[PDB]
Amino acid sequence: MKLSKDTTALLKNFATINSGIMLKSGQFIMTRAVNGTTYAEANISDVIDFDVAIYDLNGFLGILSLVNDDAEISQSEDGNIKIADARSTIFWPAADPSTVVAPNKPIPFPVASAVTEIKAEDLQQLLRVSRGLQIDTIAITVKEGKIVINGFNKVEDSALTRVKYSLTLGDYDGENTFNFIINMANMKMQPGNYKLLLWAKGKQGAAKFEGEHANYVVALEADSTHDF
Amino acid sequence: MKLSKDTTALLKNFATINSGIMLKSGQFIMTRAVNGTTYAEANISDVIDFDVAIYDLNGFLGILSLVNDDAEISQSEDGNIKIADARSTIFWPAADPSTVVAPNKPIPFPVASAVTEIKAEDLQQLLRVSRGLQIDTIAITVKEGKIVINGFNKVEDSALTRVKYSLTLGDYDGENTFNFIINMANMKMQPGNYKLLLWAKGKQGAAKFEGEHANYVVALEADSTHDF
Amino acid sequence: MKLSKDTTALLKNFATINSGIMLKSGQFIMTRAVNGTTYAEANISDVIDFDVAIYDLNGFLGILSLVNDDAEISQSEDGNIKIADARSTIFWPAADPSTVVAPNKPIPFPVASAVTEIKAEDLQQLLRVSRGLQIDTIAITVKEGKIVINGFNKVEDSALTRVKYSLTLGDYDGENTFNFIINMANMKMQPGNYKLLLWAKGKQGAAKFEGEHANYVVALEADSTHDF
Amino acid sequence: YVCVDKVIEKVGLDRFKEQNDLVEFMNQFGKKKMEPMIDVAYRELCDYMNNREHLMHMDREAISCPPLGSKGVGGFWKAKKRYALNVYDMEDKRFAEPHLKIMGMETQQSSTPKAVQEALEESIRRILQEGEESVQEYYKNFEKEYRQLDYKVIAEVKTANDIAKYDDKGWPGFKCPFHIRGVLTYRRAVSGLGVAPILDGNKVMVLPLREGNPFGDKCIAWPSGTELPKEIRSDVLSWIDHSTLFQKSFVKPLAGMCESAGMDYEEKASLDFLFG
Amino acid sequence: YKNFEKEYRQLDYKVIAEVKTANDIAKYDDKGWPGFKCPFHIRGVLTYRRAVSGLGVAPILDGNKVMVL
DNA sequence: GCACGAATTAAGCAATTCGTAATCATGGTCAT
DNA sequence: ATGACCATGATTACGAATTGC
Repeated sequence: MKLSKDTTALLKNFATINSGIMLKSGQFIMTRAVNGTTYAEANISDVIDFDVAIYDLNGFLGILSLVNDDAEISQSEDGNIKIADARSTIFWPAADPSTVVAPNKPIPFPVASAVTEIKAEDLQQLLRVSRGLQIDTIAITVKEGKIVINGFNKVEDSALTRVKYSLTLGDYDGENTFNFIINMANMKMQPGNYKLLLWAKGKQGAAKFEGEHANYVVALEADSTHDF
Repeated sequence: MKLSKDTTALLKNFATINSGIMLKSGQFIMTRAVNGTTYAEANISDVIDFDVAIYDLNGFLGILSLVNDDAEISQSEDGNIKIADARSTIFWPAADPSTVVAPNKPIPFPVASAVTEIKAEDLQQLLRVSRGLQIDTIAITVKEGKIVINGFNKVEDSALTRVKYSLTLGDYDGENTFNFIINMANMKMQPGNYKLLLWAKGKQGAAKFEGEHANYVVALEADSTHDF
Repeated sequence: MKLSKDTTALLKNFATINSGIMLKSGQFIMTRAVNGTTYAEANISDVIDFDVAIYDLNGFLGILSLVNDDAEISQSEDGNIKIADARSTIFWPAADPSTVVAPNKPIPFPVASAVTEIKAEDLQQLLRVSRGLQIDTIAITVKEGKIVINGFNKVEDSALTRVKYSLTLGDYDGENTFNFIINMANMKMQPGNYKLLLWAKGKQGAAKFEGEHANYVVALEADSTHDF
Repeated sequence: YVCVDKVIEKVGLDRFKEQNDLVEFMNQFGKKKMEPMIDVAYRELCDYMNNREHLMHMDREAISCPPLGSKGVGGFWKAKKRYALNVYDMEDKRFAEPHLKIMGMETQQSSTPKAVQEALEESIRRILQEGEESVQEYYKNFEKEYRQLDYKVIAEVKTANDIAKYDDKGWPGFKCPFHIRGVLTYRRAVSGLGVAPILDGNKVMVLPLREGNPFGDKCIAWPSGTELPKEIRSDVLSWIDHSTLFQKSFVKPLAGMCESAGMDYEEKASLDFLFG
Repeated sequence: YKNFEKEYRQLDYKVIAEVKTANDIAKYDDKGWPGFKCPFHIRGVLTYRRAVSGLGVAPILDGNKVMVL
């Protein structure tokens, strides 16, 4: 393996999403949450030649940080992971693929029922203020023709009616009024410019955040009221 | 109102004196400790539109610093505080006026018995040694003819027997001899030059640290002994 | 007495070795663990003018770091440590030599069964990878005419079979077959090109560690095997 | 006990000449004014239920009053049946000197040393008869003097049972008791030194230690009455000097009384006089 | 679950009130306030008793249909 | 309770509430 | 510049007390 620094940051994001990941061969990576409420993927620039399942990644990231970026990582002869630097040799245990939660095939995202462009600074400000305003969910919806995000604390309002923090995105050119809802605990994206893609048919629904680096998919909730 | 970064830093320093403060409309910002051991005053270019009883100054300033500098702060419809960025707004609750312990009247610190000057690095060194030497008590005294500083550890030596630390504040001109005893916990100065104005009467008295940004007023412990 | 940054940093390392220390007049400074597994010696850049016993070394390091280097360290009027610059003065008690443990004399370490050179970068890589991988045992041996170091955790691998690190020290010339076990709870050093001189006859031996300014000695575990 | 301070304020304190005048006034006030009222208001009871005859009596069993001119509190309550009074007249017997009368206070409990109880009773005498400066200065005087007594008398005693439940190589266990931690540290201190081992079921005297003691633990325990070995006798005396334990023994009850007495012992100086 | 949550607030508070027996109306509490460890129900018992001081309502008798909210 | 008496059954805990400690996430400030 | 270290809430667990079956 030849993992670049950007690839290391991407797998750090995946580690925040899920402790265990699998490196399928090629230049593509993907993962899902342990409870299966969040999916992620990335079209990395580094080649992968074989599949391997890893239980922990933060320690693996630290070990990769200790050695140079040009170290070669492959399957060890004893059924483990072997890392070879210019001088150092590192052995890492290998986990059974069935012991790691991961998806089967990459998610085909359906047609985006709604499209929005969330900027890096706005999304990052939302994440930082989440802890300050003790918010636990956010509703993306339509207000006076604008697509907006409003943060709601579920603990002190089970009906999600008390505004605490509101942020605007831009004009929405449509009459398909809706009031989505997203669990803040699933917002695990790297700070950057992302594309908000909303899909919702009847009960089923999802949202997708495509950055210049990777892509995330967050699951909507049954409390979301949508109509197109 | 409009709030600038220097004002936010002053507010953050004031937050250590007391958790909550009252921003009465005007130019003079000022607060006191919950136990009354110290009082702080400051004058800032920005004016305050109306009185608000902010409770969690740490949280309020934390969420405030995450938005643009020119964010506008005004009253919400429910009596809370609304801070609007160029593209978003946050609704921070304002508590009842009663629950915040605030100085009802600004203190007109009268003419002091003695005056002196202290440099910026002196306070830094004093605080660092108090953190290191576990210094509990500071004594402003006159030794050899020079006004000097002594450090004590009341926890063990309750009679201030061992002068753990000494510092020569500067020159003394006069015959009055005094030992001003002050606690470390109530020493919440910010780094910089300071002008000490000391006054004693009976069993009590005050010391005022005047600064180029903010000023502090501190009381004396019972062990302080004056001799005019 | 005067001290410099390098002297203070190595004194900090010595504090990591042992809490207390002995200061003989001159240049040559010794310390050893309470159980005596490891010893360390340094020749300071300055000159020591008095003999003193130190109990709380870390506080002394903090004090000497925060104060100006021009401050003079000497014996106080009560035979304690007095650190006084042109501005301040700090008094620290000197503990009774009976309570503290100091080496009797330096160990000359005349003979060296094995000689090897270890680079700073490789040492730091070993340290960090051992902290990450929870390695508390290093086995230094020679295989195929190559001096190598292997990581082992005797808690999980009492049979010394599972190898987690492979640190090839370099090339070996000779038919001596040695394998030395060292426990991580002892050695503590600053990153620098270093020399190692192992020696073990029968059941008694040690490993001397030569640095550009300071030296250490580590008692080899009795389970180490030697065929010289 | 009925508070009669309002009448004393109405007549005036300054018009008197000696404390005996105060007690004499409080004495004859009950007989001339209060006693006939008692008689009539109990005869109304006898009439209310038309009982047989009136037999109840009520006379001034005790008069409590602060010393004349002194700031002294002159008596205070703490809860149900825990008071303190500088009684001056009991059953029509004038006292030439103040007679202290307390109940339910923490001045007689066996767990505290005799010096502690004597100091508590002297603090009571002050807080009742003497002024605030008196109780203030006595607190610091007894703070200075309190460390200048023997270590064994000050230290308390506890019963240690089931040591093996709460030991792991001498370190504290799961909710390890104070005595257990102290005895484990003591056994680690003098292992193989020949003294009699400390086992379960034996009443063991215990005292804490300051932070950073060479024993590595904040406690010490050894058989009660017995004297610990001299080698560890020095440091354990030096490492407990001016300890905080008497906050758990004497300062806490003193606060509990003084707070209900409308006063504080250690002067909490502040800027309040500048604010007004 | 959703239907029950919908109809839980709108109904009368008595039919959801946790009605229990008042056993120790004075054993735990020191003076009105729940002094020592107080059972969930006794705290409410003393709360209502101190709320209706002079309100002209009969105070709690032990064993009554006191409901804790 | 005097003076016994002459026949005899409720067991052992499930559950809550609180306090105190033990461990664990998380932020403020500092040497770097 | 970056985590290190100390201090401060969450969370878990168990002793202790009491009443409920």
